[PDB]
Amino acid sequence: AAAPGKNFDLSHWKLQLPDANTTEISSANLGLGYTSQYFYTDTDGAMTFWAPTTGGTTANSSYPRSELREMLDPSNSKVNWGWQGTHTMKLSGKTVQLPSSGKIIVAQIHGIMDDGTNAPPLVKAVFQDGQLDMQVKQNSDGTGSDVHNYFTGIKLGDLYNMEIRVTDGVAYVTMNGDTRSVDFVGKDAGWKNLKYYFKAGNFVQDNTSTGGSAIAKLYSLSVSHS
Ligand SMILES: O=C(O)[C@@H]1O[C@@H](O[C@H]2[C@H](O)[C@H](O)[C@H](O)O[C@H]2C(=O)O)[C@@H](O)[C@@H](O)[C@@H]1O
Repeated sequence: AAAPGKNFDLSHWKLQLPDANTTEISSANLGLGYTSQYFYTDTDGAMTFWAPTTGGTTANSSYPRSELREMLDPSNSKVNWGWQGTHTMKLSGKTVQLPSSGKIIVAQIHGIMDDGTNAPPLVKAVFQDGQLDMQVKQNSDGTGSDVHNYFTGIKLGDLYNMEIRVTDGVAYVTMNGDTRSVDFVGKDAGWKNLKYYFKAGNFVQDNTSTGGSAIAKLYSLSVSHS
């Protein structure tokens, strides 16, 4: 019954919560065994993220989350990685319960300005009962639309194996050994002006009062920069 920080390497993740005040838990406190209604180890050992649709939201989102936010430097969220080189997150997990909207985001690459100011998400792994859509943003200024990458057949409760990789300004998005790519720096050179961090957890795409809540699980989670 050990807390997730004992089962996963959370030394370079902080946790963002869907409580009224959108509390954050540090890497160190995750390692010490932080657990709550929003974040816990289930009977199957999974790191489990729960968030209600009525939860608190961050300053630039309509939606609540129980979600890890990568910290290259666990003591400074303004230290983030760039477009050049290779940057890889791998995970395995499942979504157990959806809100009324039937949509959550279970993994991301998020952009950020050099000064820590918000920038657009780059990759969003959107889960629905029957499909994961690994969406890649076109433009670094947040305008335009997203490039969709549909992986159909993935159901509620099914185990997915996922990888999101950036190598030299190209995003490679993988679900169960099936990989698609989007050259994001090639769509917009402006992406070279931004930095990036991974996210993984449960970002609930429903903020309605009667929308219920969602549960997402992870069985493995690793990040590498090379
Ligand atoms: O809505 C936003 O601005 C959020 O930005 C990111 O989280 C940042 C936010 O300021 C949050 O309250 C806390 O201070 O962490 C910040 C960070 O880690 O950069 C982003 O991860 C997401 O929560 C949302 O887009």
